[PDB]
Amino acid sequence: VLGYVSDMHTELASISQLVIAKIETIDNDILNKDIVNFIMCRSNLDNPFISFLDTVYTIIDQENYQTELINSLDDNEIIDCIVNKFMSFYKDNLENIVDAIITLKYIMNNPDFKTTYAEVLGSRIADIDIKQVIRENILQLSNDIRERYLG
Repeated sequence: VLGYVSDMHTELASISQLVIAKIETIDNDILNKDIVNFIMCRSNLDNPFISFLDTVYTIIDQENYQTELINSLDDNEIIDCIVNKFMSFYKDNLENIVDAIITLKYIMNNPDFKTTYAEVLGSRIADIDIKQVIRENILQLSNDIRERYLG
């Protein structure tokens, strides 16, 4: 659309390499604000991890389906989803963390659920510390995403 030179295999390889090259230059508090902003559809694509997330979101390409699905959920089901996905931030699996962030973005794409839950999500994301889990796992996760979603 705007800003991919080549295919998504190249894009994922290249952006995952940029994340590993730059993740030490990004302060944790700034990383977490950038994650919140991505979830709320105010991406800063200059943060390579947020460019990674945006690329993965685009590759998955399920925004319309997940919107319809999330519309069918009640508040109890959404609370369950939020609590379930949030715990990934405290664990050592990056794939789950990336899934959590993207799921939260889908949920914040629903204006009722954004109104109810955006403040608490912003407050709790501020307390996470995921830089080591990104470092340790991003290259592999890039390969796993290529294998699963691309040709």
